[PDB]
Amino acid sequence: MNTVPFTSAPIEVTIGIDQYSFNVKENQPFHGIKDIPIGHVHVIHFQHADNSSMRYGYWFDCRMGNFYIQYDPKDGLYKMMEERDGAKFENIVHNFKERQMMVSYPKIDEDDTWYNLTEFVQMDKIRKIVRKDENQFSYVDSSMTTVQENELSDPAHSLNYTVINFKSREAIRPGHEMEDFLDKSYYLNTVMLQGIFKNSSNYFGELQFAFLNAMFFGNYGSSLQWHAMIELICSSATVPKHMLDKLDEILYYQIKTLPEQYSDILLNERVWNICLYSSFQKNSLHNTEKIMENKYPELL
Amino acid sequence: GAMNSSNYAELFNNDIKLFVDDTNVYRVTVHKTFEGNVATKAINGCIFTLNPKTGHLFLKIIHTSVWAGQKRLSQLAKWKTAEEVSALVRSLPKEEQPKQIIVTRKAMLDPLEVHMLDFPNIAIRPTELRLPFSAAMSIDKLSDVVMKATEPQMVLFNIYDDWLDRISSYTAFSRLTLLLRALKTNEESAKMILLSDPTITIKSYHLWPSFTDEQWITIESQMRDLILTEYGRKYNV
Ligand SMILES: O=C(O)CCOc1ccccc1
Repeated sequence: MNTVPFTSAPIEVTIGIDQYSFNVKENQPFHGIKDIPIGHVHVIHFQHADNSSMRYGYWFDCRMGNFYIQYDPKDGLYKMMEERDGAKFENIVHNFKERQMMVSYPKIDEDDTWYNLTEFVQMDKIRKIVRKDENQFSYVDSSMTTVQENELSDPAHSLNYTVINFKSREAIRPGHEMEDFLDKSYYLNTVMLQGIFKNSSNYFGELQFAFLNAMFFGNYGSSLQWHAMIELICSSATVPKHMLDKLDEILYYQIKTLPEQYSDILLNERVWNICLYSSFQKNSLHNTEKIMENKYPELL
Repeated sequence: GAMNSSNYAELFNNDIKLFVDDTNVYRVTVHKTFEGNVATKAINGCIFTLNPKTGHLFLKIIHTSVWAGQKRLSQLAKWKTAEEVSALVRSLPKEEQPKQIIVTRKAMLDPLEVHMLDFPNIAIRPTELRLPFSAAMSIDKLSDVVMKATEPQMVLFNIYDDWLDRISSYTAFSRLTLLLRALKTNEESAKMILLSDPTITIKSYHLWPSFTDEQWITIESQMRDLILTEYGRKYNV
């Protein structure tokens, strides 16, 4: 188990840790989160009570170092930092617990939800999408645009998702215009899987990361990417069988976790009707289709 | 963006543009089989591609052989249209290539955009004008060359004859669309209006009769009356 201590909590805030959330009052004696299952990936996110504008947070792998949060009264946000003095860090986190001003990460043992949402999500791939090499953790917020979106304005502060554009030369072989537009299997299998992602694990990892940034931060470009990566698979007549079966599982847990009152803004009706009812893989997403019809029939 | 009547004069500025109409690409007769079924047989079609400033009509004849052994022909027809228009653009010198292509049917947008990926600076747009280019096959000389074709073929015409010697491209386009709307609304009566004086002839290289300026005013009036007459008949007005 790891700990993410907080120096203090000067401003009232809603704090997320993975799929969980809790509130902290202004200047409440709060000193962080204890009992965190070491994983391969985690996210800590924030939405200020006095200004729900800018949700923001930090992706981090507990195995890559000792991380803490400190409020910056100049920039006005909770910042993640890394503590390089391990003995100092053990001195805090073996005490702050001994003071009991930390909340306990509350993992129900039946609940495998977080690795079903992040199995393929990796921190080394996150740091390629979010380029800030001097830190081992990665900042994302509600307003960050994607590299693709920038091509249609601070590149340093962008989300470097893999560009997917169905009406581009990358997607369409000269001489195969109709074929490749109506059946995107070339673009999926040769261009994306073989050429760029190298395997389906890296593809699913970006898809999962995009979903979680859309949900946790309301990041619009992330939502676009999530949907585009689903639509590319569903619009392909030829997809490995392991990939389809795995996609159904991945999407089912995303739909299950989605806040019910957030469906008007996190689900694109066009994409979902195409994937479930019209696409080559309409009959391959059995569990996702079943949760979508019984949870969000209004969208369909 | 989409075209309409606010920015309507723009069609006749100096930026080259091309209307594309695909409504006559895939054409059939609908007939009954020996088992009592109904079956289609394709007949020759055409792509109608028109630069409205110059009157230059690039009429690509679509021979029935292009459909042989193909499925989902209405869908294929849009992609075939897109393929041929892209080829037309590539065959033109750069200073003759359009800056915009306006499609009369929104279903042509994605096929044309995909075939035109090599030309990122050519805008592909729908329009909100209801243009009567489907009635191109009511123009006798166009119909004849389409139905006589035994192979794919590209035929060129100035669809304005010599009118630009005397009137503007705006005025010529208005005359064209009036004639074609009339032919679409009541083809046989519209043809009667045009052919009723056998002493006014069609030049060998023209599509329309050699009317004087005053005769065109009379013809245009008779065409407007035909269209209004049919409206009244249709809606009991
Ligand atoms: O302007 C004219 O009448 C002679 C040129 O006519 C053309 C017609 C179609 C394509 C190219 C030229």
